[PDB]
Amino acid sequence: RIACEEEFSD
Amino acid sequence: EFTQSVSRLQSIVAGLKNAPSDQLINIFESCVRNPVENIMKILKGIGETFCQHYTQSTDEQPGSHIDFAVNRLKLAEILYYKILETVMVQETRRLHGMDMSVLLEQDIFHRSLMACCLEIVLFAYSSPRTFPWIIEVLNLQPFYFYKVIEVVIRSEEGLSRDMVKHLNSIEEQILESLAWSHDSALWEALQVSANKVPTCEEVIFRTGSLALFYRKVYHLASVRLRDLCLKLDVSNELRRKIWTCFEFTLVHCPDLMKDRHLDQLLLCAFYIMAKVTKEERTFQEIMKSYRNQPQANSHVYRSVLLKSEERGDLIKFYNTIYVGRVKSFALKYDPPLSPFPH
Repeated sequence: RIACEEEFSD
Repeated sequence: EFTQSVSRLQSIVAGLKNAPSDQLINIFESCVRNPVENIMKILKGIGETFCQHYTQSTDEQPGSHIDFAVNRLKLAEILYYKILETVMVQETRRLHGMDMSVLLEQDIFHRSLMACCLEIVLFAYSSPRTFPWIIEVLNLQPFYFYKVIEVVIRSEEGLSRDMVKHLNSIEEQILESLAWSHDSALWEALQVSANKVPTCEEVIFRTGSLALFYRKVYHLASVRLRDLCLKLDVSNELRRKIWTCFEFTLVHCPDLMKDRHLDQLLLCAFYIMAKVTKEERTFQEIMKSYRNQPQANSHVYRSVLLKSEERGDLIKFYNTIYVGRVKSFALKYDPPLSPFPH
């Protein structure tokens, strides 16, 4: 599906 | 000994009073309905409310002395009457000799000029009462307020480049959030117009409050998209695809913007359309390249509305809300596209 499993920096 | 800000202000208001000038009084008396007493009543009411909120302390803001408040009010009242004069002298109706009773009886215009005047006075002193303190204290709708900002910039060439930057800046706060409030009157304006959001072609290339708000919203979004597109090195014909997805979000899923930020809807489109494109870019790249833009701050991708309440992240918002409502539209580009302004 269109999506992302990317987290992010703090 | 005074700051460049306070010195410009001090020299803008010199020789002027907290009262209408005899040039303005004559323009008022030319009208069928003389607006001077309504104008003084609005100023006295705005005056009392400003000093009541300035004087009393809240958790947010400690309260200051009345003596500083009265000075700040007098300078804002002097700005009000000087700017009202330049506006009224230069309105086409004045110049054609036609009565100006209707223009001068709009309460919303006078309240929002007095509030911008106060914002000018407070910014110049680097007041802790950061916008939108003054419009919240005065019960002024961003959606109605933001329109006087452009007039003031045009109606007082004495303003410093820094002041015009601040006024453009708070204009952009209203167009990116603030006017997309659950309590904003743009929702009421949309309702009286059958909930039909104006498209880029219908405003950039009908006329009215919704149109020139969308006019302004589109051109801010336009400017911001070119900038993320140049920092991320992506194409200039993909650029028209994410604008068309952005327009779709605004026109066909207007609710997504309620209690949200335009950037949130701008970046979510960028990732979707790029991923649907071969020109894949990912959120960390998008967020880090956006991190550079002037209005970009932590909160806009680390605190995003989910249900109204719970708050999350840009990616949680993309997957939980944005992809369901926008995926169907994005897949078509794996079709008509919208004209990009300028």
